[PDB]
Amino acid sequence: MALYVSPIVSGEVIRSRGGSTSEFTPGYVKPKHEVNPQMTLRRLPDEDP
Amino acid sequence: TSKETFTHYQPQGNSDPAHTATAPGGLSAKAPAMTPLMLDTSSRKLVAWDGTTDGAAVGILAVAADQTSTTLTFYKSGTFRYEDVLWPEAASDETKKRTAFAGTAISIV
Amino acid sequence: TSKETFTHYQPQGNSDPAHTATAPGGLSAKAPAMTPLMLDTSSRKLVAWDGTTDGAAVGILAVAADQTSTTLTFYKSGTFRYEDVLWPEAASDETKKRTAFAGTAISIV
Amino acid sequence: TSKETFTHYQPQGNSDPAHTATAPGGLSAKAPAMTPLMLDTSSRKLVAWDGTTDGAAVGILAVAADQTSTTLTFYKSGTFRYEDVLWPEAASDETKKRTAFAGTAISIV
Amino acid sequence: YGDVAIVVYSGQYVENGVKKNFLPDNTMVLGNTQARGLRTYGCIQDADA
Amino acid sequence: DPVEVDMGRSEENNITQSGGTEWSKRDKSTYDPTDDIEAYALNASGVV
Amino acid sequence: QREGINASARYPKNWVTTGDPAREFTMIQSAPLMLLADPDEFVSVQLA
Amino acid sequence: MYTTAQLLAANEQKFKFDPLFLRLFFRESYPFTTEKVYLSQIPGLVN
Repeated sequence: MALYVSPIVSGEVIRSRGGSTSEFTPGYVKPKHEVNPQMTLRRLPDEDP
Repeated sequence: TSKETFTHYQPQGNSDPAHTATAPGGLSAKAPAMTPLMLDTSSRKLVAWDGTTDGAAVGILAVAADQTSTTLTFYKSGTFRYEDVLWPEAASDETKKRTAFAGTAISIV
Repeated sequence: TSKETFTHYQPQGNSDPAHTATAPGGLSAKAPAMTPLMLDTSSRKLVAWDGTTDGAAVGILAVAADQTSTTLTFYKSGTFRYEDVLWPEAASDETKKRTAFAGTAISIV
Repeated sequence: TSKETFTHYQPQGNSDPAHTATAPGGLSAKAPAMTPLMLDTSSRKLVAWDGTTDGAAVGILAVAADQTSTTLTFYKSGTFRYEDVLWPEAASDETKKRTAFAGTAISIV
Repeated sequence: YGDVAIVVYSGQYVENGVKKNFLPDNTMVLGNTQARGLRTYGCIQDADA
Repeated sequence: DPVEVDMGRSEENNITQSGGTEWSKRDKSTYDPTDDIEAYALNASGVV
Repeated sequence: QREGINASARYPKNWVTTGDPAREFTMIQSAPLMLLADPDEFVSVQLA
Repeated sequence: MYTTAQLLAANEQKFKFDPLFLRLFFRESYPFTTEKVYLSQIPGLVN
C-alpha cells in the first residue's frame, strides 16, 4: 500500500521484490520383462487347437 | 463350466545370471525343484534344508531327485521369486524366510 | 525439492547517507558484517556489543574482521533495517533493540 | 581460495559385474550408499555393519534409506574400491576390513 | 435489468502484507453512470518541481 | 530413494469442504451452489 | 550414450544373455517429470 | 562446481486489480493551482 507520508519529513525505502527458485531434478522408470523361451512350447489361450 | 487358467512359469525374478553346480547329496526323501539345501554337520553331505537351522542355506535345487541320487545339481546364484520356490513349513515368519540366502549369490525377490 | 529464496541485499532503509569510519578494534572472535559495536571500558578498544549495557552502542560494523584485525571500519551515520542487523542474543527485547542506537546518528527502521 | 577437486565417481574396481538384491531392512540410523550390512542376530533383519563382528558382512547398500524403508536394496557381487567404501568407525584395522567380505561375491580391491 | 445494469465488483487492494477487498461484504450502490466525478490533483510540493 | 516435489501450491487452493455445511448437510431444493464456486474461484490467479 | 540419444522421450532396448542358459529381454527407459509452471492456477476442492 | 542447471519458464503473479471507479464516475480530471477547494451547489427551488 502507498503510505500517506507528509511531504515535509521523508519517505521510506520500499524493499524491492523478486527471487524464488527450486529444483525438481531426477526422475526415472524402467519396466523390464523376460521372454523365458520355455513358455512357447505350450499353446496360448488364442490360436485355436 | 470348468476353467483351466494358462499361467506362465518364471522362477527367476531378475535378469542376473543363474549359474549351477553339482555336489554329492544325502537326501532322505523326494525333493522337487526349488527345494533349499543345507550342508550336513556330520559328513558334510548335502541334504534338504530343515527350515530351522538359521544361516544353513547353501543352494536351491534345480532338478528333481530322490534319495537314490548320488549327485545333486543346484543353483548357486541369481534371483528367485518367493511365490515360485518351495520352502519348508518349519520356517513360519516371512522376515527370516527372506534373508535366509544372504551371504550367498542367491537372492529372493 | 529444496527451495532457495533470492532477496535483494538492502541494508539501508532510508535515503540517509551511510558514512564510514575507522577505529582500533579489540574483537575476540569472528564477527560478520552488520554487527553492533561498543567501547571497551578499560582499554577503549572496539568490541562486539554485549546486548545488555544501555547506550553502549556506538556504531555498526561495516567490513568483516577478526581478533587479529587492529583496525575496524564501521558505519557511524544512517538508517538500517531491523532484520539485516545481526543483533546479539542477549538483547532479547524488540523495543530496546529498536532504540539501542538512539542518541547517535545510527537509526533503526 | 576454495578448490574444486573433481574425481570421477567409479565405485567398481574391476570388470566383474555388480549384481543387486532386495531384502527387508531394519536400520537404526540413517545410512548413505556404500554402507556394509549384516543380518540381525535375533530377527535376522538387515542392519548396518558394526565393524567388529567378524564375518558379518553380507553386502553393500546400493541406495540411501532410513527407518521408514521396509526393504533395502544392496549389492551382492563385484569388487569395490577400498577408499570409496564408507567403513564404520569401529573398524580400525585396514587388513581386517580388506578381507571382511571374504567368502562372499563382494570383494575389495 | 431493464433501465439498470448489474455490475459485480470484486477488486482487491493490498495492505502492508495481506490482500483485502475494496467493498464491504454486503453492500450495493445506486447511482448514474453519467454522474460527474472529479479526479483532482494537488500541487507537487517538491523542491525540484 | 524418496524424491519430494513442492510445486509451490499455497494452502488457499486446497479447500476442504469438511465441517457441518459442506454440501450434503444442505437442502437440495433451496441452496444454490454457484456462490461456493465463485468464492472458491476467487483465489485462482487467472481465468478458469 | 553410444548412439547419442541421451535426450529422448522413450528408449526401447532388446538384448540377449550369453552362456548355455540363453534368455532375451526387453526394456523401455525414460524419465517422466510432469511439472506445472503456476501451481496456484488451479483450485482443488475436496467435496463431502 | 559441476551443477549443470537448466532454467525453464517463470511465473507472473499480478493482481486482480481493475478500478471500475476511475473509469465509470471519475472520468474528468483537474489539477490545482490553489490550496483549498470549494464545492458549491445552488439549491434550485422556485416558488
